[PDB]
Amino acid sequence: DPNLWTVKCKIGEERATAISLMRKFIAYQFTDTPLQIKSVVAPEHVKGYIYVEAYKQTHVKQAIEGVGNLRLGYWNQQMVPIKEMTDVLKVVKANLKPKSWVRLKRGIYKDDIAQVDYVEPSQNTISLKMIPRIDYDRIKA
Amino acid sequence: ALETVPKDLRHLRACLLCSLVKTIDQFEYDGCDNCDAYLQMKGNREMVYDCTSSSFDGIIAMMSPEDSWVSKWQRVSNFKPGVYAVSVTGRLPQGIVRELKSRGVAYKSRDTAIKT
Ligand SMILES: [Zn+2]
Repeated sequence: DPNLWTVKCKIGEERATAISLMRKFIAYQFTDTPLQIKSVVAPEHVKGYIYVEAYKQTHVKQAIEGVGNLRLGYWNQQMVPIKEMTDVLKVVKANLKPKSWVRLKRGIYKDDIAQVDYVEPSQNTISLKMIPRIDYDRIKA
Repeated sequence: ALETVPKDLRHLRACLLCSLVKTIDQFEYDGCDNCDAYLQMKGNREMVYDCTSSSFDGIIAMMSPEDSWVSKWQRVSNFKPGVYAVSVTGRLPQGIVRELKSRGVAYKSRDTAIKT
């Protein structure tokens, strides 16, 4: 079975790296220097490095040449045991379902639990249930 | 191919049968490639929001399903190369899942993730 290798990357750039790698593979697949990589895993919970699937280290070493993003993680290629080939795909509870409880960060109701009512298919705004906390304009000027 | 690769990161959905992650423009224009005759997705937007759901996490660069352990674990070996996911939360209504079994299409839950 193929092996899964690890390569360092920048913090906050994981989907961009994935799409760039996909574009590079699609653009250099009918040439004399194809890429032998099988697949790359970029979990959402992790942020700071990405994974890559390949048999030998030379494959990914020669496959990440020229890219300016993976330059940092180029002089070291760590190998993980075979037991870690199934925990990476695990996800602990996406996270968008009506009639569920969610919390807020900005606004005035900071660090408070709320409840979802309706979701707009436009993916721009979403309703929310919460009890008001204002003073009803009696203390403020 | 260049038609399955996502164009813009913003506004991206994912299917529930084969977990095909692409951009909304491609879904409206091209639609589900691995399952089109049995889904009838090309040429409309309502069905896209009906079946596909944006509630999904995880991205994988599938390129050789025939020779890959991840494809075997996810049961996507008989699909075309593309950008898939590992956990798509959702369930089709009780009006489209019925005809899939009648036409010889096994409906399985791709939400491999655990709950609590
Ligand atoms: Zn699908």
